[PDB]
Amino acid sequence: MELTPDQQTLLHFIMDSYNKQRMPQEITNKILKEAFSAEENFLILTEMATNHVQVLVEFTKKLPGFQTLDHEDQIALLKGSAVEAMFLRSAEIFNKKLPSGHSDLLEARIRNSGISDEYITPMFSFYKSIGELKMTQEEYALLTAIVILSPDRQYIKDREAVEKLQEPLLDVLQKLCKIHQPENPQHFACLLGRLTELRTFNHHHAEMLMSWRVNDHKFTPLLCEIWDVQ
Amino acid sequence: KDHQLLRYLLDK
Ligand SMILES: Cc1ccccc1NC(=O)[C@H](C1CCCCC1)n1c(-c2ccc(Cl)cc2)nc2cc(F)c(F)cc21
Repeated sequence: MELTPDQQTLLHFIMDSYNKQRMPQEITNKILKEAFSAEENFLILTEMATNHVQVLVEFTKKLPGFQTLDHEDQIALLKGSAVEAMFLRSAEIFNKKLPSGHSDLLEARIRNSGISDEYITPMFSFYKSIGELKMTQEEYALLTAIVILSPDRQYIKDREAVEKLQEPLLDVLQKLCKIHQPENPQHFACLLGRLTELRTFNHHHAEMLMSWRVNDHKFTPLLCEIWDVQ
Repeated sequence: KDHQLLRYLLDK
């Protein structure tokens, strides 16, 4: 089937909250403009991530029914999805079309940003896997909402209440996948399968950050709450 | 108290 009137409303509404994020070029312009030291990149990363968590909270609050969830559950979902949302947004930005030779330079600059070699590999492997899916803006917006309303999260007391909120977004995403790519009845499951690779960034995020090739690792207090560093 | 900045942003 096609999107119902209620599903088009939900999609446009998720699209509008999603678009409140910092524009991709505002990020890639800076990285492409000039090379920075690992210390300068660490501060660009922390300020980008503080802004991102801030916007992600506002995005999450707008998710239909999120406000009706238990307060402890609301916190558990935010804390359980922030790192994954950041890397999915980083993958969205990375795979955006740029002039000839720019993506190569952007990739070289990230590679030499100060991040440990141990982490460059699974990071770029994930970004390229996302790239092969040729996701639309709507697919990234719905995937981000689905990542956030994950009932299979740690410390969630009422899973069914979270399941009820995720299921309608999973349905809109499925219908969208079927339309945009009739050529791949696997599209929906590939998109859902990438979400499993995304979770792996949770376990090693703290070590990825602490191994940044800088002398001091300062984070903002909002990032200490979310990332559990410092 | 553990996630006070996060609880503050969720309420506001
Ligand atoms: C944080 C944040 C929030 C919202 C949107 C984007 C971001 N991300 C960033 O600012 C960092 C920057 C930071 C500055 C050094 C280069 C990488 N970043 C990472 C990344 C690397 C390592 C970790 Cl631990 C996390 C992310 N992957 C990227 C791929 C991109 F195409 C891009 F343009 C920026 C990217």
